Amino acid sequence: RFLKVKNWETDVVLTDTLHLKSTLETGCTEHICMGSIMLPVRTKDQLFPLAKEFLDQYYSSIKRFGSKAHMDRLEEVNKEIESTSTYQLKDTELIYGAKHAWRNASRCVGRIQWSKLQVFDARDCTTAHGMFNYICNHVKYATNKGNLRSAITIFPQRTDGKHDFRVWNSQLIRYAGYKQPDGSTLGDPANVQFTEICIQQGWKAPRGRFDVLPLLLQANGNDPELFQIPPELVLEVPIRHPKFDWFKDLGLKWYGLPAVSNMLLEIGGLEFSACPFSGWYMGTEIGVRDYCDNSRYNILEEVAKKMDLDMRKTSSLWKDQALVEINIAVLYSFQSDKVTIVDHHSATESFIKHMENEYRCRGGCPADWVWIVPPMSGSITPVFHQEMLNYRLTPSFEYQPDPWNTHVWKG
Amino acid sequence: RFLKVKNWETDVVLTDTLHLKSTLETGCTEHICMGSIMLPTKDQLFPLAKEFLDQYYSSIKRFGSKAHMDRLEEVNKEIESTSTYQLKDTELIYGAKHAWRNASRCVGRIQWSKLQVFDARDCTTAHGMFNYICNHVKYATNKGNLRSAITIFPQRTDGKHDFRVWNSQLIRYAGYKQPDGSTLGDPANVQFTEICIQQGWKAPRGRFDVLPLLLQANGNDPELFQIPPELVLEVPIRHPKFDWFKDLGLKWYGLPAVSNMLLEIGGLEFSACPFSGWYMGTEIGVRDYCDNSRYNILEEVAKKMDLDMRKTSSLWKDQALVEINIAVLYSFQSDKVTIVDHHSATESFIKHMENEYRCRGGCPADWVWIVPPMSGSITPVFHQEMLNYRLTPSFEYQPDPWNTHVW
Ligand code: HEM
Ligand code: HEM
Ligand SMILES: C[C@H](O)[C@H](O)[C@H]1CNc2nc(N)[nH]c(=O)c2N1
Ligand SMILES: C[C@H](O)[C@H](O)[C@H]1CNc2nc(N)[nH]c(=O)c2N1
Ligand SMILES: N=C(CS)NCCC[C@H](N)C(=O)O
Ligand SMILES: N=C(CS)NCCC[C@H](N)C(=O)O
Ligand SMILES: [Zn+2]
Repeated sequence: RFLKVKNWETDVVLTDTLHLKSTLETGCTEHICMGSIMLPVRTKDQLFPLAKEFLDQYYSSIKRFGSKAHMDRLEEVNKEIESTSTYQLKDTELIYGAKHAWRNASRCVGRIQWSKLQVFDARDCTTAHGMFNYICNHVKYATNKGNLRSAITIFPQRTDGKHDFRVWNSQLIRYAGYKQPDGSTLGDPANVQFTEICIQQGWKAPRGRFDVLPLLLQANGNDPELFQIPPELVLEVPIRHPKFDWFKDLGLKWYGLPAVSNMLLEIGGLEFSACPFSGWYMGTEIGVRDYCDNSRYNILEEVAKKMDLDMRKTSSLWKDQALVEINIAVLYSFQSDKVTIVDHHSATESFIKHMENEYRCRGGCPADWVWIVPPMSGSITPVFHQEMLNYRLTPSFEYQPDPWNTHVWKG
Repeated sequence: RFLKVKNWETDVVLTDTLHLKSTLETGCTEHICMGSIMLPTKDQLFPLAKEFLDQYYSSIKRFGSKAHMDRLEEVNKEIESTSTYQLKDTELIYGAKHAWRNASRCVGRIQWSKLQVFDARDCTTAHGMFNYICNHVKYATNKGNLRSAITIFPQRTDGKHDFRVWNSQLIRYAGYKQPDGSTLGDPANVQFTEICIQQGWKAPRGRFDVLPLLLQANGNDPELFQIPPELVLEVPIRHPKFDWFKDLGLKWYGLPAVSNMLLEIGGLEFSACPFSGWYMGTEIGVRDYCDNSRYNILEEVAKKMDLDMRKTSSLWKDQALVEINIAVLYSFQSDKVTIVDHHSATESFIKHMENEYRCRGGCPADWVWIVPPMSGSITPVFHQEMLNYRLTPSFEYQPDPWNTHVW
């Protein structure tokens, strides 16, 4: 069976067969669509099939399907599974794996870059200090003095579920949130709970509005440890506006390197619970969501006040006007300091190209419209008009519970 | 599989039990989400009728009553004997309000119970249809103080006798493709405009020509009729700050009146059922004016504002968009024509979702359609999980009549 998606701006119709390789489930049924729901030990049993399936794809990717090298590999993984109960990926398979997990990530608008990933193999890592060292090299390699390069660092895979590697931070760089006694929040409200744990673990909090959090690192199932990223490795950008000179006086900055650190990377049925990855920012991530979500820094009011907008009625669109200026300011500051960033028009246009290409060359491209459409000016971007099919392919990046919820304290 | 939805801005969690009544299919499976796809006999009729009457009598608290059973009895006899049946007026009104109640794509549903239903099931000709339509237009428009309405033409019988309004909305502007390849007027209506022209209409060929009504009774060939201009309330678009704005020469109409949908009630099909409410500002100011395939006025606006159009990262498109939308809202408000902004409408919808969860055990909602086409994440609906499913009575899409009509 073959499925059509139409783009309603251009009439371009595309044909999807790739969804026929979907194994995992969407969370939807014939009777209910869950397309907008945020989140809808493994033994020998399921393991060889999952391995075989990955290796067939891998050997196909390299035009060696059914080759002796292919057959021997299946044989050896099989024997390793029955004997040791798990198996090790070769370097080539890991790189390919990490690349496909990105390629298959339906909520990522940046996928046109998928094949250029820099994969850092941290599977020889044994301790949290070793983790801190790997992560430092990742931040420095990816930051690259403002000319950002995609990277991922892969820590040892899960074994029995009791020896997990985890990065307890949700991103490698993020600001502290602090709940004040009067009920207000200082810094980023999104990181209040994580901040508290850091504080409890012994972190001395400067208690400002932009304090870079310490790394909280767990190796081998052991209690996690704190480390401070060398500030010289943390590239930040002060926010100003090309016309509003009072904008700088708001005191805003952001970090240049977005580095998701809490997802799980599954390759050939193997689980990499610590696999921090990084690319670079689309401007709206910062200017719309980080700055203007009511539950984040929420600057709309103060920006609007300074613009002397009519704030007495929503239908003045004061909120929308401030939002544009803040996003102009974010992109301008980044470009000025020569730090990599992409605006939402450029990114979404690239995405449509990537997506058409992927349909032609691959048979499709799983895409989550809810997440792909940008959080401002949605319909003036070409993705708004693009029908998408969403489905789950492996290799993949999955959510996992926050470790402070499941971890067993050595104490 | 009683389901939770969470608002991520507020942490309000709501339990959905209403979805366990869903009947029709979504288009999705366990293996594929199709949430962003635009369009994903006697034996059949009685269960359909039963399911509807059961809800009706439940709604007025005479579930299981003699009057309930008697009605079921009666309708059943009438199907057996006549192969269809007729809705009581009360059932028709309930059915229409509920079809709007169930429309998972409509953000305006807080208003659902206030619908004015005009029963046109005694209509027999296109002239009669024109008369009904003008009365609807005039009633709904109400000199700018708009009022919700639907007008319901006779139901399908054998599919060879359908009533249809061929227009997609009662009131829309014409589209003409030019000698130089461009388009004057509304490009979305280029083809309908052709059918009107190749049906007799004399196009003024301007940028904002109100299209004629093309109306079809009892399966006959449809007929043209001009809406009395004095019943078409239009708004000249000016900006409260940019005096040059009015020289753009933009106007829009006050009455949004979708006319190409199919209303199903208790298994009966009403293939002509035009309904109207009033505009959320973005519909005109974002989609109608700025979509690339519609009036596409972004460059000309940004130019008059002297914006840096050299690079997309100046957000000139975005800047222009805010201003256009301020001008739409301002114009309608100045001329006292009902209009709602996207902030105010989405806040209402959240409140309505609240009400429905509490009073009905859920509210079907299609996030893809409910989040406005500008400033999505600064409206509360962006942060709101929604469960989408199909309840009946419903409004359904249907093919365009020209593909179907046997002349
Ligand atoms: C190179 C520049 C990149 C851009 C501009 C980009 C863009 C984005 C954006 C805008 C999102 C939505 C994030 C949000 O709203 O919170 C996202 C999600 C995602 N991206 Fe990327 N991305 C990039 C690189 C990467 C890389 C290197 C990976 C992995 C190797 C990745 C995997 C993902 C995943 C798994 C998600 C889903 C996140 C979630 O479910 O919370 N992306 N991407
Ligand atoms: C009272 C003011 C109303 C507002 C503000 C409103 C708002 C909207 C909006 C913004 C949409 C999406 C439209 C688009 O983007 O093309 C919509 C769709 C819809 N509304 Fe309403 N609505 C209102 C009244 C009504 C009424 C009176 C009915 C029917 C009785 C109705 C039924 C629908 C349906 C079926 C859709 C989806 C139509 C489609 O798929 O094209 N609404 N509504
Ligand atoms: C409830 C809803 O699904 C949730 O707000 C999603 C919507 N789309 C998104 N899109 C992106 N890119 N990032 C997000 O956090 C979200 N949040
Ligand atoms: C491809 C996609 O489904 C299509 O653009 C949709 C998206 N959301 C929408 N939302 C509304 N309110 N109206 C629309 O026409 C659309 N179009
Ligand atoms: N572009 C990327 C690499 S996937 N970022 C991902 C998440 C960053 C988050 N939205 C933030 O705004 O900090
Ligand atoms: N608000 C309504 C009544 S449901 N309109 C809906 C369809 C009109 C279309 N979006 C337009 O912008 O003309
Ligand atoms: Zn779905």
